[PDB]
Parts: sequence; C-alpha cells; structure tokens
Amino acid sequence: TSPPVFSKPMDSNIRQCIRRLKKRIFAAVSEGCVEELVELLVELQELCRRRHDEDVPDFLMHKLTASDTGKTCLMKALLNINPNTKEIVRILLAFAEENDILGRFINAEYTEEAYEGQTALNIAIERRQGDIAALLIAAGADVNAHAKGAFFNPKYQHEGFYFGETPLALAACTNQPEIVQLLMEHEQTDITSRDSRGNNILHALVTVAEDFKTQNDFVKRMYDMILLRSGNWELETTRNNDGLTPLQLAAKMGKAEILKYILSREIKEKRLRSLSRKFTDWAYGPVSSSLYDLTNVDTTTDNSVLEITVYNTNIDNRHEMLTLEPLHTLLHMKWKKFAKHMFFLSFCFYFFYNITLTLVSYYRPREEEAIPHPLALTHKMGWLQLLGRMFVLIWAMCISVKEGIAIFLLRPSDLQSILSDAWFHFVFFIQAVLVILSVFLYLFAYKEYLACLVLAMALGWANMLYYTRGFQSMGMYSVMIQKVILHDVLKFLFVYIVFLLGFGVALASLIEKCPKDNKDCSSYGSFSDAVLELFKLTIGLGDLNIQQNSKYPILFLFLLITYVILTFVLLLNMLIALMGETVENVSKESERIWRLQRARTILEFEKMLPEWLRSRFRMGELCKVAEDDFRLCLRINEVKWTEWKTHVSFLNE
Amino acid sequence: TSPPVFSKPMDSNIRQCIRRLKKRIFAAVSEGCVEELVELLVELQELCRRRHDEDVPDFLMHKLTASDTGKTCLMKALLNINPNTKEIVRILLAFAEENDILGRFINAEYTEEAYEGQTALNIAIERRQGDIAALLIAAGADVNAHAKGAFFNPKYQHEGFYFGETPLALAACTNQPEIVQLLMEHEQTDITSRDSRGNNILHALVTVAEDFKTQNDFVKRMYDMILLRSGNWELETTRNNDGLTPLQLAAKMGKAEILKYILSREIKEKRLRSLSRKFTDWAYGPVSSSLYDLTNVDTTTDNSVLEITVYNTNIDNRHEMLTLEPLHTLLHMKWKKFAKHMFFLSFCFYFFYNITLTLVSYYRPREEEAIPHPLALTHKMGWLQLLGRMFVLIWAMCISVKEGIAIFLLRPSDLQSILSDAWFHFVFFIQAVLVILSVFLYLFAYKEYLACLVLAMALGWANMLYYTRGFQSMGMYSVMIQKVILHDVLKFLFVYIVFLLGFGVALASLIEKCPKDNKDCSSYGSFSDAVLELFKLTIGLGDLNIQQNSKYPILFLFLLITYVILTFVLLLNMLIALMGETVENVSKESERIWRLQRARTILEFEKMLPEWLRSRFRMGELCKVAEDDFRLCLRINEVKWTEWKTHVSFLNE
Ligand SMILES: CCCCCCCC/C=C/CCCCCCCC(=O)O[C@@H](COC(=O)CCCCCCCCCCCCCCC)COP(=O)([O-])OCC[N+](C)(C)C
Ligand SMILES: CCCCCCCC/C=C/CCCCCCCC(=O)O[C@@H](COC(=O)CCCCCCCCCCCCCCC)COP(=O)([O-])OCC[N+](C)(C)C
Ligand SMILES: CCCCCCCC/C=C/CCCCCCCC(=O)O[C@@H](COC(=O)CCCCCCCCCCCCCCC)COP(=O)([O-])OCC[N+](C)(C)C
Ligand SMILES: CCCCCCCC/C=C/CCCCCCCC(=O)O[C@@H](COC(=O)CCCCCCCCCCCCCCC)COP(=O)([O-])OCC[N+](C)(C)C
Ligand SMILES: CCCCCCCC/C=C\CCCCCCCC(=O)O[C@@H](COC(=O)CCCCCCCCCCCCCCC)COP(=O)([O-])OCC[N+](C)(C)C
Ligand SMILES: CCCCCCCC/C=C\CCCCCCCC(=O)O[C@@H](COC(=O)CCCCCCCCCCCCCCC)COP(=O)([O-])OCC[N+](C)(C)C
Ligand SMILES: CCCCCCCC/C=C\CCCCCCCC(=O)O[C@@H](COC(=O)CCCCCCCCCCCCCCC)COP(=O)([O-])OCC[N+](C)(C)C
Ligand SMILES: CCCCCCCC/C=C\CCCCCCCC(=O)O[C@@H](COC(=O)CCCCCCCCCCCCCCC)COP(=O)([O-])OCC[N+](C)(C)C
Ligand SMILES: CCCCCCCC/C=C\CCCCCCCC(=O)O[C@@H](COC(=O)CCCCCCCCCCCCCCC)COP(=O)([O-])OCC[N+](C)(C)C
Ligand SMILES: CCCCCCCC/C=C\CCCCCCCC(=O)O[C@@H](COC(=O)CCCCCCCCCCCCCCC)COP(=O)([O-])OCC[N+](C)(C)C
Ligand SMILES: CCCc1cc(O)c2c(c1)OC(C)(C)[C@@H]1CCC(C)=C[C@@H]21
Ligand SMILES: CCCc1cc(O)c2c(c1)OC(C)(C)[C@@H]1CCC(C)=C[C@@H]21
Ligand code: NA
Repeated sequence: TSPPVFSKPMDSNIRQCIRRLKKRIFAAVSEGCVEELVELLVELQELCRRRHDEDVPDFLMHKLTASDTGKTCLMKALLNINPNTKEIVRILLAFAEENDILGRFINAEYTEEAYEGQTALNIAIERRQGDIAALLIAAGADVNAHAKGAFFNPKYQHEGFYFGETPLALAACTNQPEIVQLLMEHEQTDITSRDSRGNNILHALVTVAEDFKTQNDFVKRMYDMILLRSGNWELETTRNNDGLTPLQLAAKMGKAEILKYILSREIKEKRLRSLSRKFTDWAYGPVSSSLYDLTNVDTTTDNSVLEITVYNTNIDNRHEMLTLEPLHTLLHMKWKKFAKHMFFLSFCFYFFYNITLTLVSYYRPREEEAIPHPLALTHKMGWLQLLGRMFVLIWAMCISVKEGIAIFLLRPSDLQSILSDAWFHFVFFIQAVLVILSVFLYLFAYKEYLACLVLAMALGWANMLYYTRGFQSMGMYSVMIQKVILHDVLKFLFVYIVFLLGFGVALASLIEKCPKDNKDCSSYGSFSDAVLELFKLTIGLGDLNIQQNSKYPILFLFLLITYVILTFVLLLNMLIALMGETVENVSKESERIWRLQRARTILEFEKMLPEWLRSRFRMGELCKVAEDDFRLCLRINEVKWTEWKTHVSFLNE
Repeated sequence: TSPPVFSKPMDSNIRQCIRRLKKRIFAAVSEGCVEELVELLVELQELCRRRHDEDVPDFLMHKLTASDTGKTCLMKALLNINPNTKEIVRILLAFAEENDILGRFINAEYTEEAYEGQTALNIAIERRQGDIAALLIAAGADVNAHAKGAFFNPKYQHEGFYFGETPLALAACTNQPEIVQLLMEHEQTDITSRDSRGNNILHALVTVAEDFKTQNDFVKRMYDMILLRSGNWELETTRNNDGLTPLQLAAKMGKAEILKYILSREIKEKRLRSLSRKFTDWAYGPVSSSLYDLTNVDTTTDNSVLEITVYNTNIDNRHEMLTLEPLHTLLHMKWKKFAKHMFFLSFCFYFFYNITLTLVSYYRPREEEAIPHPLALTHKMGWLQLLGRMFVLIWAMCISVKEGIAIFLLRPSDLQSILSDAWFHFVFFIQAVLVILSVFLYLFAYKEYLACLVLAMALGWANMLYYTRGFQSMGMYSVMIQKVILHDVLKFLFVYIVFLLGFGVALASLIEKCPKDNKDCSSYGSFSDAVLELFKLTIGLGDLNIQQNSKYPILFLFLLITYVILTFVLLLNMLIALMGETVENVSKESERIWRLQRARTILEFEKMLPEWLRSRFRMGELCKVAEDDFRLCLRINEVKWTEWKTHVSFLNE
C-alpha cells in the first residue's frame, strides 16, 4: 500500500536543505581517514584537558554525541561499512579507553522516539560484522538491550522491521548462526526475556516465518537450534501480553510450516526425550504408530490450537492446516462420536418445525377463515393443538436465543467476511423473530399476522437448505448460492438498476394522457408501470408498439429496442458469464470449504454440550514418557503406502 | 507486412539481365587473387602515368570508383570478407599511398540516394573486422561520418536499419565494446553529435532496445558504459528534433527496461555521485529509504515522463510502466492529496444534475401539461425554480465547453483506439448539446423539446455509469460494457442484419392482400411488420401459422422454422459464446486497466487545477547531493520482506 512515513532518518549522508570538530569527526569516521581520525582525536583530547575533571566525561560524551538524535560516532562508523572500518573501530575504542569512557560510550542509545533504545551491538550484528560483534561483546557490550520504538515495533508489516528488540533475536532472524552461538554461550544472555509485546526468541522467530515452502530452512532451523540448545521445556510455555504460546501464535498468524514442525517434533537423540511430541511406538513398514501429544492441542483449556485454527478467518491458508494430525484425527473422532448424531437430530427437529409451520399455515387455511388467527393458545383441539401450537412457539424462542447470542458475540472486522456462517446466523434469527412477532401482533388484535407468518415460512423453507453441508457431494451448492449472490448478483445490480431507472422515466415521459378511454388506455402509464414492463421485457413477457404516444412513435420504438438489445443481451449474458466464472472457480475448491464448514459445525456442537457429557467424551491416556512426565496422548496408527514404496525403491537400489 | 523495396542494391554478386580493367579489379578484390591484384595494379599505374600530373588523381579515382553508385574497390573488398581479405586491404592501401590518394580514397561516400553517405569504416565495423577498423582509424579514417539515406533512416521498423548514422553508434548497437573503446579514446570522436533526427548515441541505443527481458544485457550494458565513460551530465540532457531526452524517448517508445534502469541508476563508486538518481540514505534490512530524483519525472515542465507514460496509447506495455517508482508514489500522493476529493465532488454534482433533470422531466410531468415547456426562465416558482431552472442550464454548458475542448484536442490516429476515454468524451458532449438544444428548440415555439430532453435524460443516466472507476472491485464493468459492445456486438450485427433482411422480404412476399377483412388481417403485412415479427421471434414473443398465404403454407412454415433454428440458436448462442470469451479475457486483466484509467483521471484533474493550487500541491525538497548539485527529491521509504528474506537465506547458508 502507501509507503510508510518516519521521523528524522537514522543516517543522512545527503544533507537536506532546511560544531566544527564534531562534524569533522563524523565525516572522518564515515570514510577511511585514519590519519584524520588520529589528528582530530589528539586535538579533541587537548581541548578536553582544558577544564576540571568532573566535566571531562560529560564534555567528551557531548562532543561525541549528536544532540539531534543521540547518535554516537561509533554507531555512525558501524553504519557506513568501508574496507577499513576495523581500524577506525579500534582507534575509537582505544580513545574511549584513554579517558575511561569505555562504558556509556559502548552502551549508547538513541533519543528520537522512532528508533528509541537502539545500541551499537544491533548495528554491528545487522551488517554481518561478526568480528566487531565479538569485540563489543567481550569489551563492555550489554546484550540485554531493548530496541523499542515505532520503527522496531510497527503496528503491522510493511511499516517497520520487527525482530524481537534483542541482539540474539536479530541474529537469529538475520540468519547468523555463529553470532547466535556466541551470544548464547555468553552467560549474561538470558534467553527467556520478553521484550515489548511479550515475546521470547521463539515468538520472534515464529512471527517472521513464511506461509509455505519456497526454499527457507532458515527460520525452521534457527527455531530448532534455539529450542534444542536451550535444553528445557520452558520457552514453549511462556505467554505474550495476549496470552499465547509459540504453538498458538504460529497457529493464529497462519504460519503453517512452523506449526507442522512443532506439532510433530521428534527428537531421536537420547537424553532429551522430553521436548518431543511424537513418541513413536513401533513401525513395521507402511504401518506406523505414534503418541502425539494433546496437552495443548485439544479444545479443553480455553484456546486450544484447534479452536484458533478453525474459528479464525483472517488467513486463507487453513485448508492445509487441518491435515496436520492430531487435528484431523481429533475432528474425525468427534464427528463419529458425538457430532453427527446431534447434527441429524437438529436437522430432523428443524424439518418438523418447518412442516408444522406450513401445516398450521396452509393445510388448514390458517383456520375456518371466518375471522381467525394461527396457533396462539386456543384449546379444545386435542392432538393437533398440543403439538402444533406449542412446539413451534417454544422452539422458535430456542432459536431466537441461541442465534441471538451468536450475533452478539460476532466480531465484525473478522467474522463479517462471508463464508463464516454469518449469512445463516442472520437468517435463522430473522425467521425466529418473525414468527414471534407474528404471534405477538395478532395477540392483541392487529390483523396483520399473515404477512409476517408467510415471510417466516418462506425464510424457514429457504434456510432449510443450510443443512446440505452434512453430505460431501451436495455440499458445494450451499457455498455457491452465497458466493455468487454476494460477488456477481450484488455488484451487478448497481449497474442494471441504472438502465432500468434511466429508461424507466424516459419511456414514461413520451406517453400522453388518455383518460378519454375510461381508464389508463396505455401500457406505459406511471413510473411504476413502466418499470414493471421493462422488467418483464428483461425476463420476457411480450412487447408491441404502444399507441397514444406523442412527439414520436419512432423515438419510443427506438428507445425500447435499444433497451432490449442493451439489457436482454450484453448485460444478462455478461452477468451469466461472470456467474459461470465464479461457479467454475468455487467448484474445483469443493473439498476445502466443505471440510472447513464441517469442522466449524463440529466445534460448535462440541461447545454446545454440557460439561458432564463433554468430560465423558474425552480422548487420550496418561502416557509416561521420560522419568517424570505424565502428559496426555492420542495413539494414532498411520499408514502410508506410496511414501513407503518410494522410500524403499530409492533406498536399496 | 509486405517486404520493403529499395533502389539498386549495395553489392550485386549475381549480375541481372537488363571498362575492362575496372571489372578486373572488382572481381579480383571480390575473392583471393593477390597476384591478380598485383598485376592489375601494375598495369593500372602504367596506364595512369601516360598523362599529365593534374589528371592523375582524378583519373585514378574514376578508375577505382563505380560511377553507377560511387562504390570504391576498398568497400567492395570489405563487403566480401574472405580468409585473405587482410592482404588485399594492405595492397590497396599501399597502392593508394603510392599515388598520394590515401585521403579521399579512404573517405569515399556513396552517391545513390538510398545508401547515401556511407563510408568504409561503417562496413569494416559491421563485419566484425576490428583489426581493419583500427587500421583505417589510424591511417586516415573520418569517424565523424553520417550514413544518411533511406536505408539508414527508414520511416519505421521492418523497412531499414537505423543505428545512428555514426561509426560509434553502429559499434555500440552491434555489440562491439572493444571498437567502442577504441573510437572513444580517439580524440577526434565527438560523442555528443546529433546526426539526422537529432540523436546522440544514447538515443540510438534507446531506440533499438527490447520491450522486456529475454537475455539481453547488451543494450543496457552498452548504455551504462557509454554514460559512465562519458563522465558528464550532458548526454541525458540533449533533445532531438521533436524535443525529447533519452529518458523521455525511452518512456514514449515503450522500452520499459531502459526506463527502469535509467530512473533508478545508482553509482556506488565514489567520485561520480552525480550521474545517479537513487541516492540511498540508510538501510537496516527490509526497510530501505531513497531520494529518487524528480527533476524531469514530475508533471511540471511541459512533458514529464509521467504524462508521456499515461497519455500515450500506441504501446500496450504501460501496465508494467506505472510500477517503476517514483511514478507509483507520485500517483498515490496525488490521489490521496487532491484528486479523490475532486472526483467525489464531480460525482455528486453530476448525480444532482441528473436528478434535477429527471425531476423537472417526470415528477412534475414537465408541467401542469396544458401547453407547457420545461425550465426556460419562467419565474414565480421560488425554491424549485432558482435551483431547478438555473443549475442545469448553467452546468450543461460547463460540460459542453470542457468536453468540447477535449474532442478538439483529440488526436485521431492515436486516441481513437478505444479504452482511452473517447467513448465517454463523446457521450458527455452529446448529452450536454442535447440539453442545450432542447431548451433552444421550444424557446421560440418548436414544440419538439420532449424528444431531445428525454434523449438527454436517458444518455445522462446511462453515462452516470462512468463514475464506477473510483471503486476497484466495481470498475471492470465499465470496461466490459465497452469492449464487448465494440468487439462482439458490433461485428456481429453485420451478420445478423443480413438474415433479418433476407427473410424480412421473403416472408413479406408470400403474403396475400386481404383488405376484405376491413384491415391488414395478417400478421406479416408490409416489410416493417415482418421485420418486427422476426425480431420478436429472435427475442421471443410468439408465432403461429399465418393464414391468408399464397403459393404455399408449407414454404412459409419451413422458412419461418429455418429462420428460428438459424437465429434463435446457432447465432445468438454463438454471439453469447464470443461475449463469454471476451468477458473471460478482460476479467483477469482487471487491475491493469482500472489502474490505468485511475491514473488518467488523476492527471486530468491535476491539469484542471489552477497554477496557484498546483504550486501549493508540489512534492519534494532541495536535496544537496555532491558539492554543486541542488536537485528536487522525493523521500520514499520502501519495504521488501520477501526479497530480503530470500537474499539473506541464499547469502549466508
Ligand atoms: C422493510 C425494510 C427494512 C428491512 C429490515 C430487515 C433486513 C433487510 C436487509 C437488507 C439487506 C439486504 C442485502 C444484504 C447484503 C448486503 C451486503 C451486506 O450486508 O454486507 C456487505 C458489507 O460488508 C460488511 O461487513 C457489512 C457489515 C454490516 C453489519 C455490521 C454490524 C457491526 C456491529 C455488530 C452487529 C450488531 C447487531 C446487528 C444486528 C441487529 C458484505 O460484503 P463483504 O463484506 O464484501 O463480504 C465479503 C465477501 N467475500 C468474502 C466473498 C469477499
Ligand atoms: C435495493 C435495490 C432495489 C431497489 C428497488 C427496485 C428498483 C427501483 C424501484 C422500483 C419499484 C417501483 C418504482 C418505485 C415505487 C413507486 C413510487 C416511487 O418510488 O416513485 C414515485 C415518485 O418517484 C418518482 O417518480 C421517481 C422519479 C425518477 C427517479 C428519481 C430518483 C430520486 C428520488 C428523489 C430524490 C430527491 C433528491 C433531491 C436532492 C436535492 C412514483 O410516483 P407515481 O407514479 O405517482 O407512483 C406510482 C403510483 N401508481 C402506480 C399508483 C400510479
Ligand atoms: C439521426 C441520425 C444521426 C445521429 C447523429 C448522432 C451520432 C450517432 C452515432 C452513430 C454511430 C453509432 C456507432 C458508434 C461506433 C461505431 C464505430 C466508431 O464510431 O468507430 C470505430 C472506427 O474507428 C475509428 O477510429 C472511427 C473514428 C471516427 C471519427 C474520426 C474523427 C476524426 C477527426 C477528429 C474529430 C472531429 C470532430 C468529430 C465530432 C464532431 C471504432 O472501432 P475501432 O477503431 O476498431 O476501435 C478500436 C477497438 N479496440 C481497441 C478494442 C480494438
Ligand atoms: C445501423 C444498424 C441498424 C439498421 C436498421 C435496422 C435494420 C433495418 C431496418 C429496420 C427498420 C424497419 C424497416 C425499415 C423502415 C421502413 C421503411 C424502409 O426502410 O423500407 C421501405 C422501402 O424499402 C423496402 O421495402 C426495402 C426493400 C428490401 C431491402 C432493400 C435494401 C436496399 C435499399 C434500396 C437501395 C437501392 C440501390 C439502387 C442501386 C442501383 C419499406 O416500405 P413500406 O413497406 O411502404 O414501409 C412501411 C410502411 N408501413 C409500415 C406504414 C406499412
Ligand atoms: C445510483 C446509485 C446511488 C448510490 C451511490 C453510492 C455511491 C457512494 C458509496 C460509497 C462511498 C465510498 C467512499 C469511500 C471509498 C472511496 C473509494 C475507495 O477508497 O476505493 C478503494 C477500493 O475499494 C475497494 O476495493 C472496495 C471494493 C468493494 C466495492 C463495493 C462498492 C459497492 C457500492 C455501494 C457502496 C455503498 C453501499 C450503501 C449504499 C446506500 C481504493 O481507494 P483507497 O483505499 O482510498 O486508496 C488508497 C489505497 N490504495 C491506493 C492502495 C488502494
Ligand atoms: C446408540 C448410539 C449413540 C451414539 C451417540 C449419540 C450422540 C451423543 C449422545 C447424545 C446426544 C446429545 C445429548 C445432549 C443434547 C444437548 C442439546 C442439543 O444438542 O441441542 C441441539 C440439538 O437438539 C437436541 O439435541 C434436542 C434435545 C434433546 C437431545 C437428546 C435426545 C435424546 C437422546 C437420543 C440419543 C439417540 C439418538 C438416536 C438417533 C440418532 C440444538 O441444536 P439446534 O436447535 O438445531 O441449533 C440451532 C442453531 N443451528 C441450527 C444453527 C445449529
Ligand atoms: C426436503 C427433502 C426431504 C428428504 C431429505 C432426506 C435427507 C436424508 C437422506 C439420507 C440420510 C443419509 C444418512 C447417512 C449419511 C450421513 C452423511 C454421510 O455419511 O456423509 C458422507 C459423505 O457422503 C457422500 O459422499 C455421499 C455422496 C452422495 C450424496 C447424495 C445425497 C442425496 C440426498 C438424498 C438421499 C436419500 C434419497 C431418498 C430420499 C427419499 C460422509 O460421512 P461418513 O461417511 O459418515 O464420514 C466418515 C468417513 N469420512 C469422514 C472419511 C467421510
Ligand atoms: C432476470 C434478472 C435480472 C437482474 C435483476 C433485476 C432486478 C430488478 C429489480 C427491481 C425492479 C423490478 C420491478 C419492481 C417494481 C414492480 C412493482 C411496481 O412497479 O409496482 C408495485 C409495487 O409498487 C410500489 O410502490 C411498491 C414497491 C416495493 C418494491 C418492489 C420491488 C422489490 C424488489 C426487491 C428485490 C430484492 C432481491 C434480493 C435477492 C436477489 C405495485 O404497483 P402497481 O403495479 O401500480 O400495482 C398497484 C398496486 N398499488 C396500488 C398498491 C401500488
Ligand atoms: C479538509 C480536507 C481537504 C483535503 C483536500 C480537498 C481537495 C483539494 C481542495 C479543493 C478542491 C479543488 C478546488 C479547485 C476546484 C477547481 C474546479 C474543479 O475541480 O472542477 C471540477 C469539479 O467541480 C468542482 O470542483 C466544483 C467547483 C467548486 C469546487 C470547490 C468546492 C469548495 C471546496 C470544498 C473542499 C472540501 C470538500 C469536502 C468534501 C469532500 C469539474 O469537474 P466536472 O465538471 O465533473 O468535469 C466534467 C468532465 N468529466 C466528468 C469527464 C471530468
Ligand atoms: C437479442 C439481440 C439480437 C441481436 C441484435 C438484433 C438487432 C436488430 C436491429 C434492428 C431490427 C429490429 C426491428 C427494427 C424495426 C422495428 C420497427 C418497425 O418495423 O417499424 C416502426 C419504425 O418504422 C420506421 O420506419 C422507423 C425505423 C427507425 C429505426 C428503428 C430501429 C432502430 C434500431 C437501432 C438499434 C441500435 C442499437 C445500438 C446499441 C447496441 C414503426 O412502424 P410500424 O411498426 O408499422 O408502426 C407504425 C408507425 N409509423 C406509421 C410511424 C411507421
Ligand atoms: C439458499 C441460500 C441461503 C438463502 C436463504 C434464504 O432464506 C434467502 C436467501 C438465501 O437469499 C435471499 C436473502 C435473497 C432470500 C430473500 C427472500 C427469501 C424468501 C429467502 C432469502
Ligand atoms: C454503460 C456503458 C457506457 C454507455 C453509455 C451510454 O450513454 C450508452 C451506451 C453505453 O451504449 C449505447 C451507445 C448503445 C447507448 C445508446 C442509447 C443510450 C440510452 C445510451 C447509450
Ligand atoms: Na459458458
């Protein structure tokens, strides 16, 4: 989108159009001027020794610090890498040593609010200068820095560089394993240290990964190395300010590959046997067992990876994120255990509810038809009453409440994206409200119950099409009728409704008054009649040259002909082309959308259950893995024939 | 297209079917006849020494020059390269030295008007003969040649070989860097020298480049080498006879890659720091700043690169030419600064104008309907008058003038290509003229104002569809409704209008006169009625066997059936197939056309502004780059995540 905008830049080589010794020093450090550096430092020290001792450190720092932002000559030298930067770095460090300012000088930080908190080690590590990083780390550097500020903590991507506000995080995110090892070995580096939002190095690595495989073993390898060399089950347990762990964060942001690696991370090497989650039990060829860990990947605690992966619509990579067992096996087990039967019961109850509405609407023509009303509570009807009158009115509320909650909990910015069941949550609620209001209307006198009851019946019969997601083959349609009617038949109206309006008045103006023939006498009378006739022309009912027309018959005929040739073709057969394109696009992608909707329904029904039954319908055992650990489990026996065949073919040939 | 045609050819090995010593010499130089060369030259010199001195040079030149075209034996020898051309070249040069004709002989030029002005050095350089080129350059050659004539200066491509009419230009355009260096080092070669149209070597290189990347670093590398070794900011400032610089010429002709290279040419090496246009300020990973130069790339002077890139329709590579910052950033800044609000104001004013027209046309049925007229100037109506009567009539003129200018400035051969906003410039003007003429008609008496007013209202309501280019999603339709109606529903009529005419008279001929039944009595009466009934059959109203038919009922029924099966299908459902193909073709290419039209609108509105506001809405600062230069600037902070990630992955692995 639009380029981001920042305050004063870090290093401005090209001076804009908007004290001597400091500028001399900055220019000298910018390029290779070793002799100039020596002379400038000599004269600077001679000037410095002109006053009392206590002001020597402050004066030296002020002379070597740019008051505009707080930049130090060392940072300028590091930023402008030249084939002889090492010598100037050595000279500056020695000069700092002379006056005993090897401290603050090294650990200098910006002052401008944009790049606040930066330090020399960050710049040294960024520019690949590993040797300078080692020198600074040894001498006096402070690894536990925090590069806060807008530039290092943008509101979103494409507006800054977020890496973790820590030298170790920057080294890991810029693919510098050697610097990572050097920093980790140093005792001062505390690996677990949340910086700004709440993020240990693992979260920083997760939030800069790629959404798929291109060639990058970089992020995955760095994450694995950090987790291993850490040697503790602690990094993957911390939480950020929003309360997420690296696994949950990877699931939420949509980074599929880190999630895949971390769900099934196996450590064959002995003596760890605890940071893994895929304890393999036995394997005899194609058949392979496993003991995947469900400690935080089952909808129990509050925010299991499954719920975050299913109930989020920001990303569109979810189709590959639900075949990353134990997610797939969990969904299958729930579906075959407690979610299909509830789905069928809901279908049957809704169908009988609609049939009851219709049979108390038409079969009996709502009554004897004298001065009647529907169900209400009138007794003395027996069998048809206690079922017909009650079951509807009760069950209607049972919907109005449930969906009423859903719309209340609907998050607009995310859930309004269609294909997230909102288009049905609205219609169910509208139908229930219509039935309730239909009853309440006549309940006083209000003889208008009909319109509302008929609207409710029509909406209910139309919405009963929602339940076609239970069958795989006839499940795509329920998506098309949405995707089309909000992608090709809604943006199309804003075009059509122009022409129909345009010619709607035009034709209505050429007409001439003929009250003489006892009535209208002409097909195109008022605006409404002209619009209706144009619509019937668009669908096709008939036309003819209308008499009683003034200022021309030819103009009227020409206008009608051009409307017909401009709407019945070249518009309708263009909307149809767009509709065909949309159907083709959303017909190949049938498995993904259907499976996603089935998962959403399964999770919704699982939530609907009470705590008792849900506790009964748990999955897993109490695996004892390594000498202290009791973690949940899910024994899933996988079988892979093609993979085993290709492996054995390419192995022993 | 058709092959080009030239006059007498350069070298005619195969004599056509349409003095001795000259032919002997030409034949000897054609192939390897060293001994023949020696003998012929000896006898030629013996003959030459038969007369006085003053005629010796002229006689020698005449004997060694072909009067038909002016070709010299040296040029013939160079054209027919043989494994022993060096020896004959040496012999001819020595012989020229003997008689002191090492001048004119070397600098010989054609006489035929087609290949006029050519010289030996051109032929030597073309044939890869670098050594011969060096020899000629050393001895007496004239580098500052001009190879004029039709063959070297064709009216367009595929009719000649245009390279710059200069040995240096030919060497650079035939990928001969060594010869280029040899010529540049020679002091006589003046690099800046416009030849025929006005072209320094840079323009010649720009006008022979490729429109995209295939493998050719050739043209770009040669351009870079010439510009660098020139070492001055002068070549990119000259102008041709049409007043364009290499940057502008590259933009106009459509060569995208040279434009891309020259907009963002960065010279890292110090001591130049002035031929660049991308002074990079700082970079800390993905985030990168820049100081792109807008000295001649902003719509200020008269013909900035932006205007030439947007307001030209000859090429169709523009879609990649508007993502070559600072063009894209300039467009974004203008759009978010002063072009969106004007667009919305125009939309609102046009919408209210159309609604006023409609409400003074229908809502009031144009009046009490006794003997009325629309707005005119009749007073004593108050609120509805001062707005209804004035705003339209005034605003109409405000359109008729503006569009009236546009059509006047419309260049036919280029702008008539549709998708260049002509299809709307015509309709707006027609609508305004119709409103004005509608008023002026009745203004005397002329009770025909209706037809014109209704036409104006219909056209205005239809054209209000123009404003759908402001929204990205609903912006394609404004292009579909043009492409389809000028590419599939216009070439289709010339077919349909045959059948409807063909059967139009045929069916009208089998009818028989029945004035006996008080009136027509038969559906297919005159030609007009038959045509109308056939059209209604095509769209669908109804049909039946018409009585009162002579010479057969069977023939009439067969003709109608074959028309229905030949038009209602196999023609309409073929136009629909073509329409679907066009919609599919122009639906994928939605971003490009919409962005191009948005850019055109932005530039048009920018032009519309007065000098004051435009001066207020400038962009850039007064960058001071290298020691003398004050040039405009545009600080654009770019961010590239994927590029940085792939670079770092492939760099330190
Ligand atoms: C008698 C007359 C009155 C009758 C009244 C009865 C009703 C008559 C009804 C009439 C409407 C009929 C047409 C419906 C469709 C039109 C488009 C639309 O609705 O949304 C569009 C605008 O996108 C949005 O997100 C809109 C959100 C609106 C609601 C926001 C609620 C926020 C507060 C919280 C809620 C508070 C509680 C609210 C409930 C109390 C959707 O388009 P999109 O976003 O581009 O979709 C993405 C599609 N894609 C993913 C394929 C790309
Ligand atoms: C959501 C998508 C679908 C939309 C709906 C579907 C498409 C469109 C709708 C279709 C339904 C059928 C037609 C409409 C209903 C009839 C009444 C009506 O509306 O118009 C009435 C008046 O209005 C006009 O005459 C309109 C004049 C031209 C359009 C003006 C638009 C701006 C309105 C003004 C803005 C001012 C702003 C001022 C600013 C300074 C018609 O008068 P009538 O002839 O007496 O009525 C018929 C009576 N009869 C039949 C008994 C004889
Ligand atoms: C009551 C009866 C009378 C009514 C009268 C009222 C009007 C009635 C109207 C009737 C016409 C209705 C049909 C319109 C479309 C037909 C085709 C067409 O017009 O151009 C076609 C011919 O291509 C051209 O370029 C034609 C240019 C013509 C104008 C030249 C003006 C030159 C002088 C300067 C101007 C001087 C001032 C002029 C103004 C004063 C366009 O086809 P194309 O070129 O192949 O298009 C490329 C498409 N592509 C890029 C997708 C491939
Ligand atoms: C731009 C694209 C769209 C084009 C328009 C749409 C498609 C075509 C048009 C449709 C509109 C409706 C029909 C036309 C209008 C009616 C009048 C008419 O034109 O014909 C009249 C005469 O002409 C004929 O009878 C024509 C004979 C056959 C075609 C001859 C073509 C050459 C013309 C000659 C060249 C000579 C060259 C000589 C060289 C040596 C018909 O006579 P009529 O029956 O008395 O009229 C009806 C009267 N009534 C209804 C009151 C009874
Ligand atoms: C006869 C008809 C009468 C009514 C006419 C009503 C007309 C007025 C309606 C609305 C006023 C809107 C004003 C704000 C938007 C300005 C344009 C804009 O921002 O476009 C954006 C694209 O936009 C999209 O990509 C959106 C895609 C969906 C468009 C749906 C249009 C539906 C029309 C009905 C909607 C209303 C529904 C309710 C109607 C009652 C791009 O612009 P940007 O983001 O600013 O660009 C900066 C960033 N960028 C350069 C990187 C892109
Ligand atoms: C023998 C093998 C057994 C295997 C395991 C069996 C399953 C597990 C055990 C039991 C099933 C689940 C028990 C808890 C029910 C909680 C309420 C509930 O689910 O409400 C829901 C369903 O509506 C009902 O369930 C109606 C209430 C009674 C359900 C139990 C019937 C008796 C058990 C009969 C058991 C045998 C059944 C035999 C025939 C299949 C409400 O949904 P809704 O109102 O439609 O939602 C409206 C909004 N929406 C449409 C957008 C979603
Ligand atoms: C207004 C209307 C009134 C009537 C409404 C009647 C409605 C009731 C009709 C039938 C009840 C069926 C109950 C059992 C099936 C449950 C779902 C199921 O199993 O789906 C399976 C997919 O299914 C397919 O892939 C089938 C594809 C063809 C579907 C055709 C539907 C025709 C509808 C008419 C049919 C009846 C014809 C006769 C009608 C008189 C998948 O489920 P699974 O296999 O259990 O999943 C485990 C394995 N898996 C996860 C790996 C996949
Ligand atoms: C093939 C597809 C092409 C593309 C689509 C094209 C779509 C075109 C859309 C719309 C145009 C179609 C015609 C609409 C008007 C016809 C009725 C009329 O004119 O008058 C009638 C209504 O008169 C009124 O004043 C009430 C109008 C209420 C709105 C009715 C349309 C709502 C459509 C909402 C659609 C939402 C759909 C959402 C889901 C998609 C009655 O007036 P009358 O006739 O004089 O009768 C006398 C009775 N009276 C005295 C009581 C007045
Ligand atoms: C607070 C933040 C401000 C940000 C910057 C604001 C913008 C910059 C500042 C100012 C806007 C530009 C000023 C110069 C206008 C020159 C004339 C001109 O543009 O004519 C054009 C528009 O028509 C008009 O502009 C009508 C004349 C009055 C415009 C100014 C209104 C008062 C300022 C209100 C300011 C607040 C507005 C608030 C609501 C948006 C004529 O176009 P047309 O006739 O349609 O063209 C016909 C042909 N065509 C259709 C093929 C093209
Ligand atoms: C589905 C699509 C298929 C493909 C397309 C197929 C297209 C086919 C095209 C055309 C053929 C369609 C039929 C046209 C004629 C019908 C009227 C007639 O015959 O007579 C009438 C006109 O009589 C005249 O003499 C005036 C004719 C003026 C031209 C009218 C058509 C202009 C179409 C321009 C279209 C431009 C479109 C540009 C944008 C696209 C009246 O005669 P009558 O009936 O005897 O009534 C008695 C009245 N009278 C006494 C006053 C005479
Ligand atoms: C089948 C796909 C889901 C669905 C269900 C509906 O109830 C309706 C649907 C779509 O489309 C709209 C909103 C245009 C209908 C309006 C009126 C009625 C009678 C029903 C509405
Ligand atoms: C919507 C695309 C732009 C557009 C605008 C128009 O005004 C018209 C358009 C197209 O098509 C033609 C020229 C066939 C129409 C003729 C008659 C009328 C009433 C309008 C004409
Ligand atoms: Na098709």
